[PDB]
Amino acid sequence: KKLIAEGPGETVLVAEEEAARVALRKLYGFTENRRPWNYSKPK
Amino acid sequence: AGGQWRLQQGLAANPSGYGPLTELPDWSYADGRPAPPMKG
Amino acid sequence: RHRRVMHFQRQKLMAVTEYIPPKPAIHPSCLP
Amino acid sequence: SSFSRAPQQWATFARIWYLLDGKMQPPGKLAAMASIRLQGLHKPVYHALSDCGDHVVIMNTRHIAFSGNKWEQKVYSSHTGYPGGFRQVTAAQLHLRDPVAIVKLAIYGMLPKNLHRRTMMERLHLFPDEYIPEDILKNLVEELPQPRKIPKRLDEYTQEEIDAFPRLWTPPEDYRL
Amino acid sequence: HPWEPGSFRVGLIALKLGMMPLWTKDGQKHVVTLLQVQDCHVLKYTSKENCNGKMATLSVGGKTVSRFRKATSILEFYRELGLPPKQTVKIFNITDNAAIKPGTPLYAAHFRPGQYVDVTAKTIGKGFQGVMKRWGFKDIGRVWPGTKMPGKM
Amino acid sequence: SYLPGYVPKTSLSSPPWPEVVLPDPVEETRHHAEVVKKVNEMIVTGQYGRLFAVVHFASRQWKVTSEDLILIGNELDLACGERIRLEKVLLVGADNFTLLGKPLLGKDLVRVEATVIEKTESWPRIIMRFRKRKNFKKKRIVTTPQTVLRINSIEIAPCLL
Amino acid sequence: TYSPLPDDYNCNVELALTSDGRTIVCYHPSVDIPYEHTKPIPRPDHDQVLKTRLEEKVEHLEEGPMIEQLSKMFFTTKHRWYPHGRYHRCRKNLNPPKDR
Amino acid sequence: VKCTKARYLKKKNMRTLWINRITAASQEHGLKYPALIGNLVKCQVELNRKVLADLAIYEPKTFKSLAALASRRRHEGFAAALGDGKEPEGIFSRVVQYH
Amino acid sequence: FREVVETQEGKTTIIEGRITATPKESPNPPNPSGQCPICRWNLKHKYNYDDVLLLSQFIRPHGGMLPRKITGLCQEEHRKIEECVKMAHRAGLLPNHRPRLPEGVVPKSKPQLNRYLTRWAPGSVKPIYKKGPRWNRVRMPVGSPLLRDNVCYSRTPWKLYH
RNA sequence: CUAUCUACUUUCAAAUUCCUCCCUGUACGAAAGGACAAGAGAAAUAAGGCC
Ligand code: FES
Ligand SMILES: [Mg+2]
Ligand SMILES: [Mg+2]
Ligand SMILES: [Mg+2]
Repeated sequence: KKLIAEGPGETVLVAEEEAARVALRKLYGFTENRRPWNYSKPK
Repeated sequence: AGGQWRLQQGLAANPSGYGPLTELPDWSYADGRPAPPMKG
Repeated sequence: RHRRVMHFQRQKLMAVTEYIPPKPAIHPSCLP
Repeated sequence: SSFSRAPQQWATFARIWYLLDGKMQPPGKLAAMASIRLQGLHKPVYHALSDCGDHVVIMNTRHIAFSGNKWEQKVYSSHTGYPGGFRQVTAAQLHLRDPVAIVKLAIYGMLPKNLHRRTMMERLHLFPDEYIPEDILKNLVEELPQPRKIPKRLDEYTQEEIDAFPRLWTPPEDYRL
Repeated sequence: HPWEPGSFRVGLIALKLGMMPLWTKDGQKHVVTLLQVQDCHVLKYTSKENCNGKMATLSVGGKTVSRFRKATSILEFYRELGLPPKQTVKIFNITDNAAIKPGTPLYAAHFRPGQYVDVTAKTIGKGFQGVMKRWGFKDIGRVWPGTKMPGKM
Repeated sequence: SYLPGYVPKTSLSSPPWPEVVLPDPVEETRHHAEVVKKVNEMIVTGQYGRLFAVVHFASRQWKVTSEDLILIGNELDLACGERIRLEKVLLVGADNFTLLGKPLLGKDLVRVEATVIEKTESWPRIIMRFRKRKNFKKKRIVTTPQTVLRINSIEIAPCLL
Repeated sequence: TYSPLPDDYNCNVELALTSDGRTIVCYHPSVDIPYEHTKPIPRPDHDQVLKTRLEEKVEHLEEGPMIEQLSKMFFTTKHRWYPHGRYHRCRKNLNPPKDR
Repeated sequence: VKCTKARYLKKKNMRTLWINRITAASQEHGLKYPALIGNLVKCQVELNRKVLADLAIYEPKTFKSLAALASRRRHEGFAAALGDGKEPEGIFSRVVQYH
Repeated sequence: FREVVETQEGKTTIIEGRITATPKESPNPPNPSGQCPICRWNLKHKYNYDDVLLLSQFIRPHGGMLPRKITGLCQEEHRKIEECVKMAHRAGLLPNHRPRLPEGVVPKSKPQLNRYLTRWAPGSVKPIYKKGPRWNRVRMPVGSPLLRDNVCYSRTPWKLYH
């Protein structure tokens, strides 16, 4: 009973599949708002 | 908006008048060297 | 013969200079 | 939000269904709210060229209330196009003939005067008396608050409230009343 | 059902045979039109709700016509009813107590002498005619809609 | 049984808007320190992902984030590849917190760095005034110098406390 | 206590000035939808000697009735459903610029 | 000629769009546009309309905070208006001075 | 309160009045200096047409207005309350202050056009067939001018003509 | 008008009117005077059709 992901869709099946993709992105630490890649010269 | 309130605080009616927002340098070199003074 | 139209600047002047009657804080009839 | 591009676009531009109750509400205040929702002016993504209008469902259009004497005074005029085809009817006469006409005309005037207006009207669903088709009822997402607060009638006041108000004057005991 | 005040029974489709003189006992002459009922049957019944009208409707058919010159859809409708196709089909607004079973034949004795009847038909086509024959005729910057001009009469 | 200024409840007796009671200054000052400390710990522990900031540059405000491109409408007297710091940050924001300057955030708090990747000129802009003459052959064309900046990074330091 | 806005939607906002008073700090974590405020996923939906037949539900409809069906289904006017001439068709850019 | 004049209209219409979007975003939080814009200025927040419209769309949590900040400053102004000045100014009302 | 009665018994009719206790005024008015009940309670400019609790006290059981001498209201407030009671009746706020229906009358349902702030009786008013030009536009009165001095909690004064 | 453009080419069918008789020498009318609709017949016009 704890939300882990939520996804939109034109159909319930599409929305459910999108929610699974959102959950996978969070689990793998590959979210849209994750820390950007660091290109700073090593220091 | 806010022109009269700004004057009450002693600021310029336009926020683009005098003050740090306008007069301070827009940028500087990444190493910390100051930029040349802006034309305005 | 008929009330001539005024310049709108004059009409604005008249309106700004219209008599404003004094309004008491408490109505006189509402007091003993 | 880490959505997929296509689902994200679908959610942002999705059409919402709004419910509005018209009982004892002035048509213009209902029209003003419906106008904004039918154009999408209530969305931060609003753009005229984006077809971001929403659905508006108004019930109890037969029970709208006009302030003042607008029932008698307000006249709706139309012309059939033939010689002598000019027709003028009062708001009361129009209301009896078509219970949704007043709210519909009020909304129609407020919408922008362009080719998108008739498309916006397609998303307007006016119902006279509390009955909404099951399909439309299943679409409904939110009910917007009534613009006018309906004043209570004297009989509708609870005894506690009646007692809470003071008796301002002492009536003469010898008066018939 | 018995007749009740406010009832509306069905009518019929008849063919116009021609006209004849008729005399009354008061010595007046009257010209009458002979209307002959040919293969008139009730075709369809629609209830008030489904008809989109205050009154229920009874569909009646007229003269029998060849099946070889009728649309397939119309031919299928008559096949179910068990009747040859008709030339004209008209709708009569009836009350719920006047409903007649589809397929019932209608006769001229459905009307009785002394009764009054409205008769509807297409008028003789005169083609494109001028204002004089059409309307009997020998400035806002535009012609008004409905102005009487030459046209099909 | 009533105060001198008592008024029986009616539609116009009191204002229609609901009365609002603001937090006690002393109590609120303590709460503000807790919030500032909580947000400071998030910065200290790196509990944030992508950051966005509002920068004032060339008389303009830009809502930027890392890897973004902004087209500046004038030359900047810098070579391509030069890395600069955008020193006027009105706002820096994260998923769970936002820092607002009054009007500008301190240099210690937030650092925004950008690189010049292209120096070019705009496409020809037609200027045509309909004076009382044959206008076509008198059309003026102007091209404005532009600079493309890439936003390299936005860094926040734990200096709220 | 006192909240400037309700906190039951979008996020919970906590506003705090810094000790120096030059910075405003806003803490706004997301508000997760409560499990109770949700609905269960709707579950979707004999002498049959002969095989089931995939009968084509593709019915021809005339332009007028077809446009009326499309307009009702999408709550639009009929005009958008009519075609336009070659001049406008060819004018349209079939390789439009795309931003991300 | 239209192309030359349109540059004036482009700026005007863009500002009208930002105000429409800011108005819509503010209404979602119960705030009218004049209340948000004016009170943000009274907090020494100089975010322009273009950025505020961008924030409403892409940063709703940050925008709600800005709406909450404007609402708080608006309430502080109401309390000060009722007060005779004997009481202290609101926490968010305090203006940073520059010299 | 005096209720006249009549009893026909023994081929005779007796008409007599009955004195009954009335509602006593609430003790300790906030402003005992006020001449009339409205000012005595700091209610001047603070009541509208929908404040039935305040207006009901000055009307008869059948919806009629009470005389000024009996109520003690000043002429200005008497006219204000008189207009407010008229608008309150036209809005249906007072559905129990109507004349009693006798046995002869039949219950009937007729078009119930909801209305409020109705300055004029619906029957007297005539439709505005010609609005007129912008400079000379025929407007529709809403509310009453007597309530123009009411307390206003908005930056816009009441619109009396629409 | 050798008619390019605008407009228009079935608002399909609720009808008006004058006379005679009747009501009626009735209601009213001090009385004289004298109804009104309700109808009846006869005309005409207009609209729609028809041989
Ligand atoms: S005398 Fe004070 S309100 Fe009447
Ligand atoms: Mg012919
Ligand atoms: Mg401007
Ligand atoms: Mg003829």
